[PDB]
Amino acid sequence: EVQLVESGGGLVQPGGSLRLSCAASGFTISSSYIHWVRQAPGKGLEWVASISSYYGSTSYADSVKGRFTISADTSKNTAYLQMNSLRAEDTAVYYCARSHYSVWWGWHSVSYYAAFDYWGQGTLVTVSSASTKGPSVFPLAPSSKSTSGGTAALGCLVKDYFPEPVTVSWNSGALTSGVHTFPAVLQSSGLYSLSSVVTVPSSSLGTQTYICNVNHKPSNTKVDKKVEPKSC
Amino acid sequence: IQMTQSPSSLSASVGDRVTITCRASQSVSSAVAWYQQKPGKAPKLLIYSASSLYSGVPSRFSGSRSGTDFTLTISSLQPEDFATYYCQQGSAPFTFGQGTKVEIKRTVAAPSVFIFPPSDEQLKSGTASVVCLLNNFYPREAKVSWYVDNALQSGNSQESVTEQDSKDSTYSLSSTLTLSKADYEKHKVYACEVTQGTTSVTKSFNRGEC
Ligand SMILES: [Cl-]
Ligand SMILES: [Cl-]
Ligand SMILES: [Cl-]
Ligand SMILES: [Cl-]
Ligand SMILES: [Cl-]
Ligand code: NA
Repeated sequence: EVQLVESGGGLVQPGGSLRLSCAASGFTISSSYIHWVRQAPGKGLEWVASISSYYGSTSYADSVKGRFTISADTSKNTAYLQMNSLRAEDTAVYYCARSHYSVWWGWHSVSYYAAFDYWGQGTLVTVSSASTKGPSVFPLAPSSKSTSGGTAALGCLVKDYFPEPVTVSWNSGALTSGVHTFPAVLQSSGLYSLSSVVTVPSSSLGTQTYICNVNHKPSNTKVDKKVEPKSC
Repeated sequence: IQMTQSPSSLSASVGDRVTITCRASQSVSSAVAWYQQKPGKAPKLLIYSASSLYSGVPSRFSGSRSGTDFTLTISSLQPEDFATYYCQQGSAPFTFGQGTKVEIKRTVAAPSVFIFPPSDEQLKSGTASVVCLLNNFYPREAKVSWYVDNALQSGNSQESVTEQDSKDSTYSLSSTLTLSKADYEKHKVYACEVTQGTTSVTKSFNRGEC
């Protein structure tokens, strides 16, 4: 029943500002310390900030002091992390988390140890001056003449988009067996590209319909593409 | 007050005993936590207070302390256990360890290999993307070579590898070769060669085909 849902990530020009939200459900935020923890792409975990609305106490990773402001609204059972003067070093997936040790005693001079038991889903904060570009989506058509493992393969190539992320889905979520969506790769152009593939019975090539559904929430664009054998 | 984690990466087989160690620079009481992170997902708490198993966490996980050294132990590795594991100290400033990538070791697995010509829609753009798919193989390292009219291609392809499958511990890999529409249109035979051990497979197509 306990859930932590984030919001407010996305692209931001260097030096600009973003506000991240953390909506808690299934527990009161005053009974807890709420923390933010970020992860730069490919690097490890770094604690950023913490708040307890009950004590009115906030604490900041030195790496952000003064530029970040972490706050909470009890009426809304929600925590916020407002970020000002963002730098490239600030690009990361930001997570909110609840410390497992509740503010149990109502006495004030009590330091609590931190272990994070409930986490948000993570939102990406990207600090670049590049423009948002939506993806082009191209079929990866099978051949009945190129069968590998008794089965056939088909795909969607999702090319030249920024920023990440892109969600791919097949036949409106009705096909999940055999699907591999690849991690995105960053082209020399500075644009991203990935592809998503699915293995299917060799017989079903002409008989079945395969539509890939590509979602690029950063550009508010969703593309559906039917995949067919070339058939000239 | 820093947290040195060790080793940085390890491979071990299903059921092997895995031990990750964390080194605190000063004394952090017993307030140390352990997390399992699957790629791009939020970390999951495993151990808090250095020794206490978080509810829901399988019994195969345990934590222990010996002085300034906290260790996480997986008594018999499971294929769904590939992840990156982090130690964290529980007192301020809550430093995290460096991470320990746990990759799983299994039998050699042959890739199923497919090749895909570029689409006509992409051709109206002036660029051709040829994609070579290696499906459900192990180990991760495989030699993929591109040929265009039997000329080896270099410098114009990009690889992407999936994460390990959570039941069979295999990978899948994509190779994307990018060319000008003019370049693609002046050559006939496209081929992707996969080498693994003492077996090479080459998959191909001719531009004029159906
Ligand atoms: Cl508690
Ligand atoms: Cl498109
Ligand atoms: Cl090893
Ligand atoms: Cl940290
Ligand atoms: Cl052909
Ligand atoms: Na992406």
